[PDB]
Amino acid sequence: MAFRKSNVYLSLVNSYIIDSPQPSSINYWWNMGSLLGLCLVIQIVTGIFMAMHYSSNIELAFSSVEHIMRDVHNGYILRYLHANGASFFFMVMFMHMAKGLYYGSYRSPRVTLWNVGVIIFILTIATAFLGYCCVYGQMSHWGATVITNLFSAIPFVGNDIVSWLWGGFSVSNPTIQRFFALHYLVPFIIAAMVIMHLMALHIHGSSNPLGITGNLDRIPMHSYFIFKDLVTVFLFMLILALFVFYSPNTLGHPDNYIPGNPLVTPASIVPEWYLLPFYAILRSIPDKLLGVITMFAAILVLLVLPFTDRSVVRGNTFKVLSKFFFFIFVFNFVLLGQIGACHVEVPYVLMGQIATFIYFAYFLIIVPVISTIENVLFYIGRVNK
Amino acid sequence: GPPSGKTYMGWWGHMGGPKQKGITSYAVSPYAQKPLQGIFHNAVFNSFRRFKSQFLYVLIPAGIYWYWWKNGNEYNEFLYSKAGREELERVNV
Amino acid sequence: SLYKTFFKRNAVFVGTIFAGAFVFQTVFDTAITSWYENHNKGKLWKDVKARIAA
Amino acid sequence: VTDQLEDLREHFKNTEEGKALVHHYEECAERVKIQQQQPGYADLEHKEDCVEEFFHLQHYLDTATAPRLFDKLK
Amino acid sequence: MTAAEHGLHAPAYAWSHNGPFETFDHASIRRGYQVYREVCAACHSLDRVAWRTLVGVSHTNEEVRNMAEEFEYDDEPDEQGNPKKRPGKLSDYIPGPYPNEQAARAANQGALPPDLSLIVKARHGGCDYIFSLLTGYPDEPPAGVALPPGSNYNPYFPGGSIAMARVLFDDMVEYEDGTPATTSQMAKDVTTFLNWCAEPEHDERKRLGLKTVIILSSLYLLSIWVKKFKWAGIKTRKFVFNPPKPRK
Ligand SMILES: CCCCCCCCCCC(=O)OC[C@H](COP(=O)(O)OC[C@H](O)COP(=O)(O)OC[C@@H](COC(=O)CC)OC(=O)CCC)OC(=O)CCCCCCCC
Ligand SMILES: CCCCCCCCCCCCCCCCCC(=O)OC[C@H](COP(=O)(O)OCCN)OC(=O)CCCCCCCCCCCCC
Ligand code: HEM
Ligand code: HEM
Ligand code: HEM
Ligand SMILES: COc1c(O)c(C)c(C/C=C(\C)CC/C=C(\C)CC/C=C(\C)CC/C=C(\C)CC/C=C(\C)CCC=C(C)C)c(O)c1OC
Ligand SMILES: CCCCCCCCCCCCCCCCCC(=O)O[C@H](COC(=O)CCCCCC)COP(=O)(O)OCCN
Ligand SMILES: CO/C=C(/C(=O)OC)c1ccccc1Oc1cc(Oc2ccccc2C#N)ncn1
Repeated sequence: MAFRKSNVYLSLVNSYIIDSPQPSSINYWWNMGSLLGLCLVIQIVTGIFMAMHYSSNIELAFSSVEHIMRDVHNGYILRYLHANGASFFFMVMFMHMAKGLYYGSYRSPRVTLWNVGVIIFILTIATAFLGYCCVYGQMSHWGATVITNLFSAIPFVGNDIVSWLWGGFSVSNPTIQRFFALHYLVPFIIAAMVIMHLMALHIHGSSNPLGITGNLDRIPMHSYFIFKDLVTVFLFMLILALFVFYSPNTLGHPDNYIPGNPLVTPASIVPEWYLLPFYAILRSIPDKLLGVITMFAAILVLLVLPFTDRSVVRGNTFKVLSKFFFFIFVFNFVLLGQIGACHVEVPYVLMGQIATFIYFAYFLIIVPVISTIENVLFYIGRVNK
Repeated sequence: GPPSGKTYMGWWGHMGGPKQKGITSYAVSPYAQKPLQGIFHNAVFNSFRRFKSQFLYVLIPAGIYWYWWKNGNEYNEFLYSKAGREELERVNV
Repeated sequence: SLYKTFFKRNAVFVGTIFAGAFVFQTVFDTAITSWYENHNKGKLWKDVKARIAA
Repeated sequence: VTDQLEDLREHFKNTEEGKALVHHYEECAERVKIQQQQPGYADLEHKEDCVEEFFHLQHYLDTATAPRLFDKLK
Repeated sequence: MTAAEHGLHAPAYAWSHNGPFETFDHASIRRGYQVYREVCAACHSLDRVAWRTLVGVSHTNEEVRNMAEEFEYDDEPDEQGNPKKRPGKLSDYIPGPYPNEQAARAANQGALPPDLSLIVKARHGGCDYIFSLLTGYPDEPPAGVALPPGSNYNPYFPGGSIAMARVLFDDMVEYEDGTPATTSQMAKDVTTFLNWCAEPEHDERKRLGLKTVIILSSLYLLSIWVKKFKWAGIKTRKFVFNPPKPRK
């Protein structure tokens, strides 16, 4: 045989990106997974080169980042590609998960592939939280104060988890030094989960936008989907370059250019845009212990979808009622992000409580009821009785 | 190594679908075809029906949520002005 | 024929895309810098120093 | 040479729209002037300002002056 | 919140560095430093700017050497161990007017004037907010507003009560190139100088971005042609079904 199939290390390359059989009818939504692999390489490589110039002491952390912007050769390119690249990583990941909801990719036999992806999403959220602390701006200090104080409401162990997380009595110098060391490590755990994610995908292959079997017409990966992947790689890099060079502070907050002061509270404490819907869910529960449980339940409720979908058809292509309620769920997610950036005022308090209910009722009430009705309408529209 | 478990996809030659009989296919080399014959007859009629047979599943949920956000933003603006001062003490109870 | 003198011999099809890219860097950087400075004439420091000579 | 921003703000306060908004601030200014000579110095918890009328005149003058001020400056 | 607690919105002015192909006006930067030395520097520090960064941007090399030699800095101690002083050099940073924070609050009635090295990027509004604050002091506050003693009215400040007074008046600075120094001219120049202090890479970043966008646009348009060429055999494929004979 050829050397790409007989060698021990090249046969893994050949069976994944060269000779792997793809369904002939997948569209451009199936290109988001390879863009996420490019984003992870960009975040790791710009991370190492900035870490050669960074100091994690609380007296030196803010001035180290200003030293990178002013004194390091091409240092402003390294930071702006890193900060804007984190926002592009979350946008591609949101579209990748929404493709899986629409086409039914979570269903059997791909449940293990969907469960490993939910773990990856949790680790990415924790990574971006720890890197934002390392700036030690004014939004960095008070955002870490709000989130770490949530864990003291846990019964019997709460007041000792928080001081074990602080290394002291508040957010201080041991907190920033341990948060930078954890920030180095978790992207390497993410890279190992991506390898386990690709092993489960190799077993069954990909789905297709019609929802039915792809075993009857396959084309190989090399020179068809390699060149289709190049179209979205160059479009991604062009839009990212327009943000890095021409508008580099649009997706950030101007309060993060003030150094962290534990005696002055800002007028508004706002997270980054990709964490705003989970911030509005937390502020809609008045009790403090039930608010942090509901905040973590908003991620873990993705695991109930293989059991609450009752349809005998995979995907949303031929279902008009499931199409309508999918886009109700999408614009509800955008509204929750907008409520999370407002003040706690009338009428945004009641609007956030209704939108929180609609988020959880989609997974647990709407999907099993609508998919049961669509099973029966397909039957009685054909059977003569 | 040991043999694996039972899956629903194979490889080239044993892919795992039904048996095929009676289907013929034809194709022409890309080197013998006309170069780039799409922007027209695809932006004429094809790239309008592909979304405007689908536009009503997107814009009815978009119009519901845009009407709800715009109505709540004008009510918050009224409550913190001079004319909406008396209603503001009533609804913060 | 001009396929077989430019893109057949793939000892230099890897080569010419590796050597045409070397001279490409200096001509491209000279053309943009000249356009960028002429669009902003009268505002640079060299246009200021020429009449803060006093 | 006098201040160029003061000249442009003087001109647009005497347009047909500027006379209406200068007049609306003047009627609230006397309503506070009657109000501050009764019993009611430390009373009433609800004493009035003219900030909203002042903000309406400043927002009109800003959309007229700003796209044309920097042509008059070196 | 009310409109007074948020602050009045700052309008958009036609700054000559707005746009993807524009640089700073370097004559406006040079006049802006003179407004800093004669007005602002009595109470504000500029701690993140070194003397060497001004060479080739607003001043010549021997002009900056004479400017830094009018301040004295700490030196290494002598052979007995007693401290010394020395005049400044190009490696030093621009010094501030106060030794510590407690001396700064004691000179300004308890208020602390912030460092201005990053003030354009640290406020919502940017150059438009800094310009509108300086030229936006009314002669008297609106009717009803009672300021505490020691504060001043400015509608662009959130809350309306600011601890700094109006500092710019007509013809308080004599310019070198002969520009008339009105209030609007001096506020425009010092805002341009403060934007360079926050973004010194600005002229280089826009030149490097033009080369990157042109190269990445060409690679995007070429990849569409190459993908459509290599897919044309699949896209025009045809199928025909003839039902097979039974009994097999
Ligand atoms: C954020 C930074 C990441 C940047 C890169 C991410 C790209 C995300 C875009 C979303 C996506 O991936 O799905 C795209 C989908 C179309 O999928 P399809 O296979 O049915 O269309 C094949 C086409 O007919 C032939 O396309 P063809 O291959 O013939 O030509 C390529 C085309 C550009 O293609 C692309 O760039 C794909 C993104 O070139 C031209 O337009 C020629 C004129 C210059 O579009 C749709 O289904 C609906 C359209 C609107 C979607 C926008 C929603 C965004 C939230
Ligand atoms: C906990 C995490 C929760 C994650 C939630 C994620 C929410 C983030 C929002 C992501 C938006 C992605 C929506 C689209 C998802 C892709 C899947 C899909 O909807 O299919 C494409 C759809 C089908 O089109 P066809 O009918 O032609 O194809 C059928 C197959 N033969 O064709 C279409 O209709 C495409 C139309 C797309 C319009 C969507 C507008 C989204 C606006 C969001 C803006 C957000 C920033 C403000
Ligand atoms: C999946 C990978 C990563 C993500 C999502 C991520 C995210 C972030 C974010 C959001 C910030 C704050 C940026 C800002 O607003 O200024 C940050 C800062 C930082 N990160 Fe990362 N990061 C990743 C990987 C890494 C790695 C692997 C390293 C080091 C080896 C690293 C080193 C740094 C440093 C030094 C900073 C501070 C400098 C700065 O503010 O840009 N990052 N990171
Ligand atoms: C760094 C993060 C990730 C990487 C690198 C990655 C990579 C990939 C790749 C390359 C594919 C195959 C091509 C494609 O369908 O796009 C894929 C498929 C898939 N991924 Fe991911 N992924 C990531 C995160 C996630 C997340 C967060 C989820 C869900 C919560 C997820 C769920 C899935 C599913 C269900 C499929 C199968 C889709 C189908 O067959 O139709 N992945 N992934
Ligand atoms: C042209 C000269 C000056 C400029 C451009 C300037 C600039 C600024 C800026 C941008 C602020 C921040 C406002 C904000 O927080 O939004 C500020 C605050 C302040 N400045 Fe000035 N400054 C100047 C001169 C002065 C002078 C001469 C004094 C004192 C005699 C002074 C004292 C203060 C004080 C006390 C504050 C804090 C006010 C507060 O927080 O309420 N400044 N200045
Ligand atoms: C269904 O069919 C498919 C399919 O459709 C796709 C898209 C893929 C696509 C595959 C991918 C997208 C690969 C996934 C991406 C990763 C696993 C990236 C992992 C990240 C790393 C390995 C990061 C490592 C980075 C470094 C080591 C850089 C370190 C920096 C250094 C050394 C600085 C240099 C130091 C000095 C001193 C100069 C398939 O494999 C596949 O088959 C299953
Ligand atoms: C932690 C995740 C691990 C993921 C593994 C992914 C695989 C990554 C490999 C990427 C491609 C590497 C190309 C290897 C080149 C061919 C291998 C080879 O030359 O083997 C040998 C020679 O031995 C070597 O010198 C090994 C070189 C070390 C390579 C370290 C990078 C070729 O000779 P051989 O005839 O034995 O090959 C048949 C093997 N079954
Ligand atoms: C250090 O501050 C980090 C912030 C940030 O945005 O990081 C990227 C932040 C800033 C201000 C306010 C809050 C901030 O952090 C966060 C953190 C956060 O975390 C979760 C997200 C989803 C589910 C659970 C949690 C938690 N805890 N959800 C929302 N905001």
